[PDB]
Amino acid sequence: VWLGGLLNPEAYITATRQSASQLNGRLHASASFNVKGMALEGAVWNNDQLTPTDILSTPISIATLTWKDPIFNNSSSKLSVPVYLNETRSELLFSIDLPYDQSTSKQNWYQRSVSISSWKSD
Amino acid sequence: NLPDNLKKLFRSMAMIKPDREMIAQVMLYSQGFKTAEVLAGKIVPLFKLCQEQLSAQSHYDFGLRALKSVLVSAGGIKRKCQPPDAESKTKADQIYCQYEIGVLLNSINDTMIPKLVADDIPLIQSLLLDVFPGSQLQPIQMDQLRKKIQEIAKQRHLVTKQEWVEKILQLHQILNINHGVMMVGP
Amino acid sequence: GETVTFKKPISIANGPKIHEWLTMVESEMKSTLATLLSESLQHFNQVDVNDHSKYSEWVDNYPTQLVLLTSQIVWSTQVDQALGGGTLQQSKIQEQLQSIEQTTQMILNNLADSVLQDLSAQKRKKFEHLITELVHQRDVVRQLQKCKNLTGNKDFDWLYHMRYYYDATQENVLHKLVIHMANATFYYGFEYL
Amino acid sequence: TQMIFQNYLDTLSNEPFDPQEKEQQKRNENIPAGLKVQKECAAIISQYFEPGGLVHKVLED
Amino acid sequence: HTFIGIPATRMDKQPAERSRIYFLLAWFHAIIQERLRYIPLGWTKFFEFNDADLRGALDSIDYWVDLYSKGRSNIDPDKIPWIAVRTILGSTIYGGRIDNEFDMRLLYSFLEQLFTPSAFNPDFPLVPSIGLSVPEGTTRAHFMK
Repeated sequence: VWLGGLLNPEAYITATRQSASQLNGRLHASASFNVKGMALEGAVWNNDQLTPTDILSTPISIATLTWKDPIFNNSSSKLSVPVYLNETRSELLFSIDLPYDQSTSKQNWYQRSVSISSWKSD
Repeated sequence: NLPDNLKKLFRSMAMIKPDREMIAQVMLYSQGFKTAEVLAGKIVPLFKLCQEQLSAQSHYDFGLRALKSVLVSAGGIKRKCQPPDAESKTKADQIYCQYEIGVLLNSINDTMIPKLVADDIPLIQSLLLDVFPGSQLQPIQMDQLRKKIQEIAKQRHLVTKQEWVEKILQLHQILNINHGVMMVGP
Repeated sequence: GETVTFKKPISIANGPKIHEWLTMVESEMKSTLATLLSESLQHFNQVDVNDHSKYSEWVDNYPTQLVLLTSQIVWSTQVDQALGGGTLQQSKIQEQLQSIEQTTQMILNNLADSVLQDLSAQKRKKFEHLITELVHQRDVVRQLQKCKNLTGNKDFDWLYHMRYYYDATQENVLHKLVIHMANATFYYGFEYL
Repeated sequence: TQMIFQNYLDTLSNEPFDPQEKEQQKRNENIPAGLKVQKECAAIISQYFEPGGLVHKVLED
Repeated sequence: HTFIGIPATRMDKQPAERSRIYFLLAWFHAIIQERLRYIPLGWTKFFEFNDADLRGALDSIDYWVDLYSKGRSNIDPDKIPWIAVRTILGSTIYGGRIDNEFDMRLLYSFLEQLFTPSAFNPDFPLVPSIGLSVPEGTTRAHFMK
């Protein structure tokens, strides 16, 4: 799927919730849907964890988003990343937890302002 | 937005999105609902959906005012609906937990479905189960009126159709809740 | 539709001018509420909490406006003696608090069932209001029981909220009640609501 | 639509066209020539009103 | 600029650790404000971080920092109600006009990074990459240099 490309991401995602509830029943990152075409701004994907980078935003081949309940414990150490609807950052779609490169202090990641964009011009 | 001559005399406070969950939880407590807490976590979700998963009509509203309005009715409805070791509680306890869910639905069905349209009446049904599994909407126990309504109907040479009589009742109920009711229709 | 007989009648017969007796009701309005608030504190402070038999009587004795303040003023002081002043093992304060979190919690249920019974609207809103209030108290108190290391009756995790403190030892009758929240302090206008 | 058709028909052999016959029949019941006519007419056409009848086929088209 | 408003006849007053905290506010206030020209990276939107806010904070700092050290020519860092000062400068002055939760998250990081007991450590780090640490001083003129 191409979330950001749709005409109403807010709707699609809020729908994949109950469809996932009709089955094995909060969102999680990686029974679940798959989104492709996103863009991580501020960091980069490496060893399955948010890592620093000199380049602005990088693409995201794809990723899975499950609606579990559990794995939500070591978040106090992990980083929180917002999933807006585009660079504008004027519309948040959903928050998401992702592990980061614990090399750089957590406070640095905060002031690092890391977010994910769905739609990206070119 | 404050005039360019007041953004330094005042102190701005952001109040974007409120706290429905809380508002609802306590809202029910004042009515007598012992489940409230648990309940609220479902009544709110239903609303958030009905606004983006039910044919977007012009007479459709699921704002905060709506959520409060309905919860308030559930109180009077419950005030008139007599409730029903180890594995003794778990089973007996659940039963009560349901009684409250029913009273809640009876309110939704009282001042939430009359607003619904054609293509939306079926969708709301599905949505209600995903939220309130242990129950489903009930009929209109108002024999008192239904009796006098069926009399006037035949008197005015009116076809006492089923679906028809239903609406006349839809008013009696919604009126004793929202002193300001408006009947939209072609 | 609520009524609250004054503590000092204002005979307009004597001959008070238009604003003459008017300025009086305002003075008495605040006077009445001023005294009533104190008497309510005295009454409640002399009644059982578990015994909801008398509690249900205490509420129907004072105006909803005051009925709530008392519960607020009572809630305030209790949370302090439960926090001490930087001295009181984690268990000490946590134990002192656990009680208040439960005591008020028990009351909520007593009223939760009393509201589900027969009673007028005017008399109902009072209970519906109290409910809402006690819910705030227990909830706030719980937030405290989540702080492993607390200081005392001055910790910000407590000063953040709006506490109410009374002082019958005060010369004035109005200024007896002093509202606090963060570092700000105001005075209850005693404006009949 | 079928409901409305009956309202018209019923009101025909019930409510008198002439206002006099309505007042004279209202004080007498607690069949002037007029009201009697209406009935005979309502019957002749009745058949055309029922589901699928003329009226429907014509009203729809 | 932030200092043209902060007079020495108010920054050098006891305790001696007050001079520090002021400077800290100027730095924190200089950062959050400077980032507005880097939206949406610096901030989600453009919050009105006017000087009036700064002035208010100074008053608050002069409250807590002067309430737990009234008279003493000094005061211990860990004895300052930062959880109080940071909250006041957070959700009731600077962050008060913040709508995006993630914006406050950023904002507060700056607060909990400057307004804390560890922010007194000699040569406290400001901009390491270049080699910028808090100036060891206790008076207006001291910090100005």
